[PDB]
Amino acid sequence: SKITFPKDFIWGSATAAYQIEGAYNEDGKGESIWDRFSHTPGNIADGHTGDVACDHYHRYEEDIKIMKEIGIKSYRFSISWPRIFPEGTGKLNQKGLDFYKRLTNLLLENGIMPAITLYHWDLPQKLQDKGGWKNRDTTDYFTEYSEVIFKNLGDIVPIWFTHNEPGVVSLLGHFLGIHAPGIKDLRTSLEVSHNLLLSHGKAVKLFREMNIDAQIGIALNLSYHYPASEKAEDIEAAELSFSLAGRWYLDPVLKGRYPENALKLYKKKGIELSFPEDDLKLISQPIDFIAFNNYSSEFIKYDPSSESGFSPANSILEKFEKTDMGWIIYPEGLYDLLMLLDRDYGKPNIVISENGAAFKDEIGSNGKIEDTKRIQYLKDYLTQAHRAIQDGVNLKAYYLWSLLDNFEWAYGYNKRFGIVHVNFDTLERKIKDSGYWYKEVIKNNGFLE
Amino acid sequence: SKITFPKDFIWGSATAAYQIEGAYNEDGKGESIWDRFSHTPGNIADGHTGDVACDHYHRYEEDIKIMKEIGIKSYRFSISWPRIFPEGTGKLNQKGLDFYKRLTNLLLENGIMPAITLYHWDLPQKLQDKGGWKNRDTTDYFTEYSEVIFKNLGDIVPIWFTHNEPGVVSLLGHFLGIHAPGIKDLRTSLEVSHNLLLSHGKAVKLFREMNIDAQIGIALNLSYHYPASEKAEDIEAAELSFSLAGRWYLDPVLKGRYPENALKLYKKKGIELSFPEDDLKLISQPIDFIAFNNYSSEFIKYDPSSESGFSPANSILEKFEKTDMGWIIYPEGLYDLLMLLDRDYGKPNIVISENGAAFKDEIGSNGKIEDTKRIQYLKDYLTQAHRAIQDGVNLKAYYLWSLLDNFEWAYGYNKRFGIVHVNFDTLERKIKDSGYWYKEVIKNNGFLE
Amino acid sequence: SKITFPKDFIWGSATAAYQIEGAYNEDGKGESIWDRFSHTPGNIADGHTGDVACDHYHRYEEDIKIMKEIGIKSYRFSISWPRIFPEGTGKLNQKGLDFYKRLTNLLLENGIMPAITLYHWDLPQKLQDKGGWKNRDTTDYFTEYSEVIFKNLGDIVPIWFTHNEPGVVSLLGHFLGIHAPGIKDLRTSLEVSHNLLLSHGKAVKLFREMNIDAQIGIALNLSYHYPASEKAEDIEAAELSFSLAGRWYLDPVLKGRYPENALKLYKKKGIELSFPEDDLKLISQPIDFIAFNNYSSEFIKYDPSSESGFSPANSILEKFEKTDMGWIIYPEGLYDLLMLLDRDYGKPNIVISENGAAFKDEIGSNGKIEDTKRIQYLKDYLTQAHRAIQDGVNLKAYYLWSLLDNFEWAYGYNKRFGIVHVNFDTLERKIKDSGYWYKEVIKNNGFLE
Repeated sequence: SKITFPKDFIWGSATAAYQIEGAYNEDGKGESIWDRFSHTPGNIADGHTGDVACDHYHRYEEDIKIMKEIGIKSYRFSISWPRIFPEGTGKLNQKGLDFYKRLTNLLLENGIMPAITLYHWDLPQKLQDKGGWKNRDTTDYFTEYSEVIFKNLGDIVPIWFTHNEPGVVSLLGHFLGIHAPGIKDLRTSLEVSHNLLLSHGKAVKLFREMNIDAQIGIALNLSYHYPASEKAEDIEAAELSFSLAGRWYLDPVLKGRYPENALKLYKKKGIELSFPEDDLKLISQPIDFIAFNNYSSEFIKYDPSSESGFSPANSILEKFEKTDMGWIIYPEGLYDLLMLLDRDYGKPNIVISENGAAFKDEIGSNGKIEDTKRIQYLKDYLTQAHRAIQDGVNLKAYYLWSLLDNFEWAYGYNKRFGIVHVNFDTLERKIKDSGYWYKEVIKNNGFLE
Repeated sequence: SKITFPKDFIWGSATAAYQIEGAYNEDGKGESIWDRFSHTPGNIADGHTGDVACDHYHRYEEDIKIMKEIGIKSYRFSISWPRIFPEGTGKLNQKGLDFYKRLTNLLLENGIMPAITLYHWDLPQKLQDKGGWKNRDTTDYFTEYSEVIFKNLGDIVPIWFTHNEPGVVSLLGHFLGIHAPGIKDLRTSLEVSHNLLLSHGKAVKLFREMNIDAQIGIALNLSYHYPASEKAEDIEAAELSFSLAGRWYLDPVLKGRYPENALKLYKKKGIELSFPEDDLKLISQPIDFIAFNNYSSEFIKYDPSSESGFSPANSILEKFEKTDMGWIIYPEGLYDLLMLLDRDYGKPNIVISENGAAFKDEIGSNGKIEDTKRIQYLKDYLTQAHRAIQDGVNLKAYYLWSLLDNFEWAYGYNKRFGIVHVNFDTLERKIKDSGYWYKEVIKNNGFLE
Repeated sequence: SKITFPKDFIWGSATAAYQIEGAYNEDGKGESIWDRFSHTPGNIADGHTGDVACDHYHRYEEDIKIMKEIGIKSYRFSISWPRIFPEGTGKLNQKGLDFYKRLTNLLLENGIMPAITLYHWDLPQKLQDKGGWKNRDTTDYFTEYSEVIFKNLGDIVPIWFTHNEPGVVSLLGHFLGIHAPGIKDLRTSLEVSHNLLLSHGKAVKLFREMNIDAQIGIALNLSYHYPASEKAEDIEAAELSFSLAGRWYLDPVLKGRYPENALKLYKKKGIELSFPEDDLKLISQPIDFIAFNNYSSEFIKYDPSSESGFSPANSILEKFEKTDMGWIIYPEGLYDLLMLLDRDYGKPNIVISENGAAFKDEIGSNGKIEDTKRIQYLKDYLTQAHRAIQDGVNLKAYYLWSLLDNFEWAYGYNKRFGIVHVNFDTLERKIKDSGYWYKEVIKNNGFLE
């Protein structure tokens, strides 16, 4: 059975700014919460940092030439706020604008259609010294930086993302404090979640005021949450998860409300707080698509142990092949999700801002990366992507995470999601066999599963 | 159920220069490694040689008249390098050119399509004195002789083969040393395999630089390698075999890379070689088809005893009828191979440079060979050839090995692949019944399945 | 469908002086470069010469009686410079003048229209001792001889040709050295090409200073150069071939410029030569018509191996019937050329100085030469001649090469383009069937093709 995707279907690959760019203190770039977090012992694996990374800042001409060689139809990347405003607000750094202006114009002049993320986690460290995303002011400053990007790059860039995975930023960065800025307080973690969504709402409102001829959305971290058993306690436990996890950012943006079952679990721990009703009509602001990042699926059971009244199902999960991250492989999890976004939220336009997988890569005696397990992973998940489009989903785009091997945050460089291998000593690219596979999949517009 | 091949399908028969020509020291031909290897006790069966053979050099008119009487659409032959350059390089022997010029023009005039091989194992003995294929300089000499052939002939010959079975040359000739030039060292055997493939690359690059309106490829020794059992050690033992054997030459030509699983086996015996990266892009040089030479199939099991890590599954192979070479008959092993070349390597144009079988032939009291087994072998393998075309395979040509009975190398004249019987005392031709069969098969363009 | 040429259409046949006249040292005739070149071993086939040839010098009465028997309306012939000036310049040989004066008057009196060529290769050997056409002084001496011919024969001869095929003279005579005077140097070969065209100019300029009541032109060797494939490299290769060949003479004479794409090729080998600007205005001197000599057509492919950048497409040429010369038969390849001259040079008056073919002629048991193939060749090329006139071409004349069998330069007498057979032992004329055919074609003014 040979699969073929819609003829208008856009194939793309994705990266982030901090994860590839490097040049962490060059051309008047201000310090980011990640520059700061990375420089401190106990935060990044093996004391790795971004500082250099793939050095995409300097070697972008080489990277485009590879992007075109594979012939992606869209490159999704992130703009460094701290290159644009080193102090978050005030003095414009024209050097930083000119980089991204140039980069975009090299994409448009090659085959490639730009896709800009506006915040991929690199908040200027200055605004973090005045509270960061806890300080509501930051939500205005985000809009100021958004404004400058739209004036320059507004209508020549077709697809826009406001945020990347605000679910992680709040959870990992502001409660568990294993991501930047390293804060560990539950109340703060919820105040940020809001402040992030609000900032999305302000950017979309400003996007419309300026009337940019392009499409804007938001890139959310999203998995499916299956119950351990088909039983009343386990079906409910799973609904409550998803609601703490993804729905906490899906329902405000698409339904203008926060999930009730989750809000009830906050208040049962002695926390409420009055969201101004007007904010969530600013969040809900109509958007041209929902984007999301998927990799794996969660299997939740009921658990009166754990302060959330639920836990992972350990050994249902210990029946799947696992990626190098320890995340299960389950391709049909992507279908069900796409159907869950379709059914709930009113058959929206869907984009995949990120899908991919991290396996232990080697350069063999033949000087090549034969990553059959990444290719296997890919085609498996892309068969369930297609299967959803056939059963009626409006999935317009797929972006493969990631184009280059990059800085995987608290895991350092120890994990590779790249098609295109990168040696972090020499900065030499070696397109992976998953790369060459993807090239053909774009060209044929599909593959025989 | 009656089978018919595509209307553009080219039926042919094959021979080699040293195996049929004779005249081993006439009209200024230089000595070859095979001349040299034949003249030494212990190397050939019964102290046979290729001094005279079928004496095609003098009796080529007779053979053409026979070729046309059967009505082959293409005659695949080889050019003796030592007739063109007795010293390998330098002084052109015009007598040798004129022979092959004359031959080709008698083919074109008799409505038979020429198909030349440029190297069919007869390396000038002088270049073997300066190392042979181990000395990289040979690869440049091979391009000089290739240049002279293309400048003459060239346009007027549609099908070109750079090499014949460089898998055998390097394995049998340079490691097991049972073929010429009778060398026995593993390291050399791999340095020759590379130097051969390089020389193919350099001939295709020069073939394009001269812009010859004709199609070039390489004739590789290929079988299918089936596992003994559907078990993880046996499947993997059979995938190592194909790499060391056929895939060692397929992958560098069509994928620009050496097989890993093989390269790992060679480093596990303390042998690594840094193939210059620019050689592999020269070897990978696009070609118009892939040609191969099949007879049988292999059935490999896992074997820690054999320092290879595998061995033949004799238990299984002793269930088939076997040719006069102890090689199994298995017709469906040709199909699965054609599908394997189709599946991998991207549905290329496929040619069969050689297929056939060696059975014991007698001339009966009726003065006729009646080799029903050869005919039964032929039609059994051709039914699978046809099956593959119907299931989508781009198999453009079939070349029957061999037109004449000839010098089967280390076996001497003791093995007959003919379709035309040759008495090596008198040099009389008697067309076999396999011959007469083939005549009809070409006329009808098929036979009953 | 019966084809009929314009009522004013002048049917003719052509010969050259050295090829038919003989009497190579009679009545004070100076030695020519062809006398000289012919007397040296290795130059002419079988050691032939033009010492005797057809012996037209004595037997012209017989030849005119034949010309009128067939009833040609014009006879194109050449004047031997050495018969007029044995030493190129100085002392007039009145005997030579009186021959041609007598000849022309016997043609006018037998109702045949003269057509004189002034140089058909027989440069006095004395001028070849002072450098020949490489010495620019020759271009002045040519004008002296041109002056004496015009004084005597000016008015009474309607059609004048300054030169025959300067293309061949320079290329074959002065670069390849297989024609007289046998020189082999590229630089010299171009210096002569210019000097030849200059002399043509000087002769027209003098022809107009005296206002001779007759039409002058130049006879150029011209084929059509088709590209091997409708591809950018092969179209461009063909344009460069025609440029080196014919266009090198067409453009100077009709456009007052040398072809650029050719001149570039010469400078890329490190050869530029400063043509004085005034010479090219003198060359361009308006002319009444352009005459050319066609037999075959070329099929050129792209070839970086040939330092020219192209080569013959043998793969294509080996699909045509070939003359006894080896040249292809391709009738339409006249049509296309007549259109090319018509398009690219401002619909000029066009003559055909020469067309015809060489096939192996026998005198049968009936004492007749039934050369059906030459008659086929003729009527095939004349149908396309007609076709072009219908589609608007100003083709005024057709001259059949050749009236007699004659001395075909380096080929000797081994090639017969006659419509009158000549036994070169006895000098007996036997009008060929092609001769009898032409006679009816002149009468009917056409034929049912």
